[PDB]
Amino acid sequence: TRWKHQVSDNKDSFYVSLYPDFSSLSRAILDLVQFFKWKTVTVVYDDS
Amino acid sequence: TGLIRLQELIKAPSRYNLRLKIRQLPADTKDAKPLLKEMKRGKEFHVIF
Repeated sequence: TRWKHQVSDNKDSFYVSLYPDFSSLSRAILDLVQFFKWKTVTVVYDDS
Repeated sequence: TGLIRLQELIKAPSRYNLRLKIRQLPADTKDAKPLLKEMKRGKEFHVIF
């Protein structure tokens, strides 16, 4: 039920996750930024 | 996981006048030719691998 990062060659296939994947969410964020005609943006995060 | 290994470089434009672009190698190891073509397109000359 929570997002985790996955190793790119992890061969385990017996898991599903209902958290929305952050590639699509980041695409939504980038499209929202591109709608607002921004040029300079500051991304502030908390943990690495 | 490499962005963990280079996070201080990404935070470095907050203190300096450094401009950076960031690109990812494809899942195929032999598919680097579009990435090097994109290196040719933008005319960047300082690549950190």
